[PDB]
Amino acid sequence: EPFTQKLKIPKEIDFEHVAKAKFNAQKSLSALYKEKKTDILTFQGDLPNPTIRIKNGDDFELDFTNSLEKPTIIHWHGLLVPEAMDGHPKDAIATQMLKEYRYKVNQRAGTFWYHTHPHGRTGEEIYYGLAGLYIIEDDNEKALNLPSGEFELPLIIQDRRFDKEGDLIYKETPQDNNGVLGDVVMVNSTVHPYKNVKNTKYRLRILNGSSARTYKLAFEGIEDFMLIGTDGGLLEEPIIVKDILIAVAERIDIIVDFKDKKVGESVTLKTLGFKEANNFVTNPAYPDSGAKMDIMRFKVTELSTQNSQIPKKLSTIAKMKASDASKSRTITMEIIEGGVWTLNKKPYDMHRVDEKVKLGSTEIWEIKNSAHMAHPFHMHGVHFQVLERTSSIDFPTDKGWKDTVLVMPLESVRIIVKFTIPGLFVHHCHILEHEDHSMMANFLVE
Ligand SMILES: [Cu+2]
Ligand SMILES: [Cu+2]
Ligand SMILES: [Cu+2]
Ligand SMILES: [Cu+2]
Repeated sequence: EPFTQKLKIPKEIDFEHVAKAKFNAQKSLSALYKEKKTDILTFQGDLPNPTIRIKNGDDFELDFTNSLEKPTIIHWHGLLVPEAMDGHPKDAIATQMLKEYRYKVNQRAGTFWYHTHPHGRTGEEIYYGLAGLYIIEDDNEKALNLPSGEFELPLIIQDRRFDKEGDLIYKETPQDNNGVLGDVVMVNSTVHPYKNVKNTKYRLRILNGSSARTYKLAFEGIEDFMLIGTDGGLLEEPIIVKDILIAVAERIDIIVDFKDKKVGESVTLKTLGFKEANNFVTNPAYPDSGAKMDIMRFKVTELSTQNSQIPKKLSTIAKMKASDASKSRTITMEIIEGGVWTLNKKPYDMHRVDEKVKLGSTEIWEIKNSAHMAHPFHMHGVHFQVLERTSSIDFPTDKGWKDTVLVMPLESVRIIVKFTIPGLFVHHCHILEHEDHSMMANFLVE
């Protein structure tokens, strides 16, 4: 039943209305598909999990309780917080324990998210539900007067596999240790959804929260859309694009325009495929990285007089220079034998320091990849800029602040990063199955 069900909109935990929130990671049931209540994991009882929303400079406070069978912890993905609140895998809290998160937001507006991060089990916990979105606001962005209220939409894209009953299926074959691809696409935990829209501008806040699938998103119905932000918030100026690549854990802030749409018409969000991301052979039962897949439909149901007008200066981004760095280092992304995914040919030791870095310095990290697969590389505790790629695929998201960057097979991506927060952090591929099977490491800011 294509585009039968209405898109679910997450409740907001807005830190202008909430001083301290409560999350409790617990077993739940929802009918994601086939009217089958399937076992899921939630933070406050249902899916989608709530969108946190906070101004820069406000105090974030959240009491997290773990009612789950095994230890876990929440990582606030893209946030610049003290290591003790970052949700390092070594800080997982046991069943029936409490962690009190407290930090002062101190970073520019942008589109972030949050998920649990237990060592070896992150792919599973996110697959069964423990993720949501986090939005930081600031005065710059507010003064832009971008489409807001009913015209800003969170979109969490996750591909899934369901059985005949309607229950969820995670890993099935050995090839799935290389990444779980799915044949059903959910947005905001809704299978094949539809959104009733007006024929004006909509700001879409897009997170790829899948296990593995890299999406090449296009809208069949409109001619253009506008890239205005990445992981780290607004670009300097909009970029007109016809399609857009987004890997796991990456975030995009686009503007779409329905002004030429007649009532009764539709625009369909879909992925055009990206066969180049994967040179292994995926589980045959499920479509591969090149698959064309419909994702959701926006139904144009009402005419609108809204004239908002997207500014041409969005923000300023000081473009860091290669000479500003005082050290270069190389991270190799390979598969070593036994099918263990690694960085620098080492499996993750939770207790070992793989890179030691001076607090307040600027470094060039060169990320070199092997032939087998594209990898989304993420670092905690930092935002970085993309100095350069060697492959030729056009990545307009390079033009913005980033925390996760897609590294193509045999590509070298060379990023530049200033370390502002001390402590032990992790860097890793964010393909969840690879991270779970050891593609992870620690760096120490000192
Ligand atoms: Cu993450
Ligand atoms: Cu992270
Ligand atoms: Cu990977
Ligand atoms: Cu992480």
